[PDB]
Amino acid sequence: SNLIEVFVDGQSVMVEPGTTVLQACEKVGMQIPRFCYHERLSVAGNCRMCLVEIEKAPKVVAACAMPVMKGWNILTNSEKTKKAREGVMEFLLANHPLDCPICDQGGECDLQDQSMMFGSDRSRFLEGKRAVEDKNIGPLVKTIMTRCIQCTRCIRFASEIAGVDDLGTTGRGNDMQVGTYIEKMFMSELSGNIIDICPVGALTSKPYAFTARPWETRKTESIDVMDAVGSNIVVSTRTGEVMRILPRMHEDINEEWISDKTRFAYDGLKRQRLTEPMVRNEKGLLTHTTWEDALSRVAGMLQSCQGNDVAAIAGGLVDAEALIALKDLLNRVDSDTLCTEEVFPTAGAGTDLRSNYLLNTTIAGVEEADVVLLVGTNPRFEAPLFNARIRKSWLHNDLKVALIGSPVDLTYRYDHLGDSPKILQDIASGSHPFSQVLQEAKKPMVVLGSSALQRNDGAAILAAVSNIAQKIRTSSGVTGDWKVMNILHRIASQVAALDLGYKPGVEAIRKNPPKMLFLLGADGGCVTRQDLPKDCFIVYQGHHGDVGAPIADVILPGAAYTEKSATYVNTEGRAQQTKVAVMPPGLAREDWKIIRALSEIAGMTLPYDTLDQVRNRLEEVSPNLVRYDDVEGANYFQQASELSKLVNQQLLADPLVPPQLTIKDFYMTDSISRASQTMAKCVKAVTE
Amino acid sequence: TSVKPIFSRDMNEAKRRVRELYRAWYREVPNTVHLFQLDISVKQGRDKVREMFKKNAHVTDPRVVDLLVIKGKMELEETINVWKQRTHVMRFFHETEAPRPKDFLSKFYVGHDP
Amino acid sequence: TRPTVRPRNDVAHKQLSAFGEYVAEILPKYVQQVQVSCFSELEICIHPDGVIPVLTFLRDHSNAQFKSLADLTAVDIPTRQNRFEIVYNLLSLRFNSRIRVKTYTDELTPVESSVSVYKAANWYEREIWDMFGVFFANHPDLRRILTDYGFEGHPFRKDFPLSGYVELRYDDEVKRVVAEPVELAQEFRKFDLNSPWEAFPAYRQPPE
Amino acid sequence: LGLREIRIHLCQRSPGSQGVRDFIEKRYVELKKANPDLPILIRECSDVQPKLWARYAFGQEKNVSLNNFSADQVTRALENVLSSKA
Amino acid sequence: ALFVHRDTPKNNPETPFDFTPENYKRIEAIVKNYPEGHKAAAVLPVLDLAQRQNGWLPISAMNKVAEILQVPPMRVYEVATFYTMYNRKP
Amino acid sequence: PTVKPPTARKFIWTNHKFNLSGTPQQYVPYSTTRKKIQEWVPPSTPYK
Amino acid sequence: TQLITVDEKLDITTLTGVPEEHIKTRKARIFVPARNNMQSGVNNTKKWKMEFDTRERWENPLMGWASTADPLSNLVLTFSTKEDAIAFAEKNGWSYDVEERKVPKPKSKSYGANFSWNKRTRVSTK
Amino acid sequence: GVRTSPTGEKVTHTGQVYDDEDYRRVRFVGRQKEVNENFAIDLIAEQPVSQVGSRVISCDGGGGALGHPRVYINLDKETKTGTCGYCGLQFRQQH
Ligand code: SF4
Ligand code: SF4
Ligand code: FES
Ligand SMILES: [K+]
Ligand SMILES: [Zn+2]
Repeated sequence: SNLIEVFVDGQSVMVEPGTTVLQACEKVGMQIPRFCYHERLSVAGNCRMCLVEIEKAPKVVAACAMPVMKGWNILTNSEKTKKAREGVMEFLLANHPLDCPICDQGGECDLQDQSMMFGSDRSRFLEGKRAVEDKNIGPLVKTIMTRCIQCTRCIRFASEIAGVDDLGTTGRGNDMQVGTYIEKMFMSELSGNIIDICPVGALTSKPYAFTARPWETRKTESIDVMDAVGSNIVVSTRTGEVMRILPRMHEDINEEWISDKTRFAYDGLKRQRLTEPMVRNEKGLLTHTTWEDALSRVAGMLQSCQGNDVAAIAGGLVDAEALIALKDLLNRVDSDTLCTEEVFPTAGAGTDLRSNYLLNTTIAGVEEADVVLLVGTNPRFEAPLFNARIRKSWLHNDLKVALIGSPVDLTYRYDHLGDSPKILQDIASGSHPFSQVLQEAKKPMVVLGSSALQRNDGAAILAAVSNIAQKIRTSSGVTGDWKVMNILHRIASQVAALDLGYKPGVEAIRKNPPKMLFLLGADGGCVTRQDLPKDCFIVYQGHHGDVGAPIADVILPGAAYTEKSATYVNTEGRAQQTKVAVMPPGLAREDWKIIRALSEIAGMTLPYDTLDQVRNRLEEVSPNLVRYDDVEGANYFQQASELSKLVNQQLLADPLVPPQLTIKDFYMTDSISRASQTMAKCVKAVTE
Repeated sequence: TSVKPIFSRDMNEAKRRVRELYRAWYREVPNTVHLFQLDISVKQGRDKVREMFKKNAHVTDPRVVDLLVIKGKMELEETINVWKQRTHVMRFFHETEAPRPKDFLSKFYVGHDP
Repeated sequence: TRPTVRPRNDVAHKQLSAFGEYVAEILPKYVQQVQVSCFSELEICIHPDGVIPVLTFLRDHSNAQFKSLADLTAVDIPTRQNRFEIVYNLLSLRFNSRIRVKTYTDELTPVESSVSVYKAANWYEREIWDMFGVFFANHPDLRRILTDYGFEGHPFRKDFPLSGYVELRYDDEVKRVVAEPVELAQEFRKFDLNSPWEAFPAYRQPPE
Repeated sequence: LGLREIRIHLCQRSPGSQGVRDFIEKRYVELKKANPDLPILIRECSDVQPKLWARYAFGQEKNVSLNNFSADQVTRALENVLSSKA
Repeated sequence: ALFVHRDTPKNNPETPFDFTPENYKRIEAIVKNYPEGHKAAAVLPVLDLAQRQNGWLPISAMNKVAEILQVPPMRVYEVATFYTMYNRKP
Repeated sequence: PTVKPPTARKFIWTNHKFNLSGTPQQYVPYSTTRKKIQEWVPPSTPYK
Repeated sequence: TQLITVDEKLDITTLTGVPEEHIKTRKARIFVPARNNMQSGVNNTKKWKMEFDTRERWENPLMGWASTADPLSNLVLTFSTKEDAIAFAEKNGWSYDVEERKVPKPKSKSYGANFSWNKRTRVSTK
Repeated sequence: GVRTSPTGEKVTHTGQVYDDEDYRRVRFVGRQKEVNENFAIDLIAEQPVSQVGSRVISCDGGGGALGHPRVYINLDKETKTGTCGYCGLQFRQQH
């Protein structure tokens, strides 16, 4: 190997060439203090906190920027390293405001903590401090710029990960101000993450502001459900109430970021909530009732159904436990009409093979691709951290990105081939100039958006995209372990609903409209009472009254994603489980508990009592749904592509337009975001 | 897997000690009903003794049942020597505690506990 | 480092190191470790089969004469398979010194009672029975000493919750103090206080 | 009353699933062309023993272990499942 | 002495500013001094050229330099506030 | 306070009250916070 | 001999005094806690923790305080390795699930990469 | 600055008042709901804005060490005053 030997405090360690002093100290388990270094941002070297003594060298080096030379003895605890740390901490705390009681960073402040650990205990600054004008960069990030220590993680994040280039430093010297220089509103899809990386309380969360304090919060590790990325989060609660949502580090998903809907839609989780069971009275109005009466009135109608008399629509926020619960409940009635709101085309292979509805490459495998083709999607808003991973590969691997669709902003530059779907017939024939690019690329990656599959020619689009992927993989320089065909989902419930064998889309209910309809959280408005017969018995089961609940006959108040231990499968097939952060409010219950109690009232009691037994059933239907943080590889692209060649569906003349063109359309997609006042302020802030 | 024993080298000596502790409790129940002037019968107290012995009846480790016999002897010494009051004897009879929901449906009705 | 720093006592450190070597070589059958802290406290970490021979030595040997048992202590450390750490603090009035004798047990292995060496231990290890569940073999009257008479559970074990599992109240129906499962009107608020930064680099453990 | 779905669990790499893999590479397509409205859910996983689940009407599920079969034995077990419908 | 901007009626992004065509020929001469792919290197002369045509820099000369060089406007605001010759006031 | 008077404030009570426990003017505790979860109000029109 | 051979599984559940409701209906979570993303320090990610599933917290009718009925709601245990936590949960009869330790993968850093001649990784400002 | 609900109950300075159908009003039957009638939000609005001749002002709340920690307030915005984050006093540059 080419590993060089260096020394940290006399201890030998073998490091790769190019490894910094800080990373060599990290490999022996020592963390150097830092303010401007961030391992997912570019090296700046402008806070000077990481200055460390290399011995036999009469000058400290910035450990975040200096590469190790062979034979260096890094002295992380020597006298002049500690003197450097105390001097730099003294200059950081000279003009810093005495705001620690009224600052939201107190208790979780880097500046506080490593002033306690590495700086002195007292002041010599006998002067008046500076004070900086605050900025209005939007309704999400409160900005108090006197607390700024000018570490420029703002600017590097907005430039390199968010791809915005609208933050910067104006002025010079001690009057150097981080800002936008103008009244500009920093509303990216990843705009709240600067609250994370700001080491001080200069950038705080405006919705979290003043309400809590970090030591008293309980940290429940959980999963995002706002899209099909499956971002690992920390729901921090305090005395039975959700305070905020932080990211967890997962290197293969969301590296340590989350989106703004994920970070700030939790205030919709305490508005418009379903807390008690409701039934229709003699006036046809919803009135509160008990669980006995509501489950009896649902089960009395369920016993009178058989076959296609009962159907069910799954919403976008339903865990795998409630999905297999309602599947077994309708299979006791011998009903196979179980649908989702999001249309996936059943033509050809359908949902039989997993490979034709997954992000088969991975979220991580974007780092290994060299050409990414995006069809019919706006991945900036449909899956914002998938787009952030594409931008990271764009920036570091010189990734070539092409897009077939409307020319949206993706925060990086791509090749816009056009919006008509017939380009998919031109790349699959070789007449188009991008087809040679796909032939000469070693790791191509073709990502079809699941929002483009909502069109009436979704089978034709999926057939064309699969034809392109198999024209590449069976002929060009693909190894065989590399996956080319990919589908990006936008719905947390969708992949788990397809692994359990639902029929995607509501065309099976439009075929024969039943006299009884379950709505597990169905709020897309896909099926309204004009599609049903004269007195259909609609049962809404969910946690918000948004769309499906005003038309329901019996309302079953359910649990939300922070309120249940619950399996969700992301767009790449990785199964993940939330944990209970708080309990559901009022008389609301966990969702499969409701379906199982309904089964016991109906006399068709499902063979599970506990959550582990539901997960045993869930393993029986497909065993990948219980192997958590694991991406099971799905083979058999060739058989799905052979089945797709059977029925030639025609491509429509409509251009591929994603349903989310601007930041306006991002903030409200599901029932939690539509109930969110913070998301309403985001929409009103971007529409003005 | 070579462990130091407490009293019993195997499970048969352990069952001997369990049996002698049960004999001592069985003899003690009428005196306990009398001098603590309880409201239960002697048969009901012997039922509670049998219930508490059958509660631990699945243990296969000699050291664990040696500690169970030691703790039963300690509770017996606290009962014979009148160190417990009436309340400590009556804590085996969870009488003021309302009966918990046992099936799925009533636990669904009352709350969130599995 | 004069005014605010504790003055280091090097003479006591050297003397307790010499006596720790002395005890480690007189009794190599049971002595596992010998350490002296930076504030000059000697610890003899022994095997639990040598509770009586080591403590009888330190009590009776003419160079030790640790005639007083200051304190007897257990510590629950659940990450060790021998989770209980039995601590014997001893005082020699002749040589004006203190020693610490430390051993270990799990939930099921009995420790030999040291009432034959120090009668002071008669209640202390009795309390180690009540608070930790460590059984002491050949104790004269081993039973509970601090808990209530019907108390299930060994409270100073670290898997025992702060509030217990039961709480008392008077009940006027049965005319009796009764025990019920504990419901707090205000939950104890767990504070996560630990800083994410390393405080003491001298105590840095080697990573995996 | 009749077969409603088929579930075939298998492994990507285990040799005990190999014949099942040999079934899907060769004989699944003309199976699916023979049964266009029958959902045959192929589920690969990491360390599972091979398995054929047959859900029938009114929630009835039969369960066949496809472990260490050849592709002919998987074909015969699956056509017994298709011909039973009980 | 302020390093933020506030839109006044005499200094806003709708303040009239554009280069004369001879200033465009000078801008082309400036941009051809730097390598291809590094057109941003012409931010400092061209902006100063906008100070020579106008006498001072409103926030329409900064935005025009940002437009004709294909650089983000914040990166021109940084250069205009960093350097002491650029008059951000008349 | 005749020699050294207390410092006057606009919020200091002009009328000192004694211990009011056991009277109708005694202190009664309550939660000074508002409601946390908002409930869904169903529409007052029928669904037909 | 003075040593007996017990080939059984270590089980102390009859000796801990924990009631049955809090042995067989609890799910222990064994995990290394995630780094608080408000901060760059990693000293809270060095040990394994054991916690339990959060039970019901409700509002006190008098004061609005958080009333609980879960005794194990604050029980957080610290373990040096994963196997010590697994052995402690198996010894106590707790049904557990283990999340593996997520380490940050080694990044490739270069200060000179901020000023490349021809790559996209140039910083537009510094 | 206390107001009253239609139930006859004084709304506190937080904004807390029980609903009409809330049973927890029964704790005030025959007793009283103790509110403080000196609302700090209504009293800090009554203070005059200090016109100072500087660009950065310092506030400690008055009294020296008997106030809050000494903070520095920038007064560059002529649109809006500069408010102390502790005591709520506000400052305006006099030019
Ligand atoms: S940023 Fe940190 S040091 Fe500064 S006021 Fe806030 S808590 Fe204190
Ligand atoms: S606001 Fe925070 S992240 Fe931005 S430069 Fe200042 S200290 Fe750094
Ligand atoms: S961390 Fe290296 S200088 Fe800021
Ligand atoms: K921050
Ligand atoms: Zn003030």
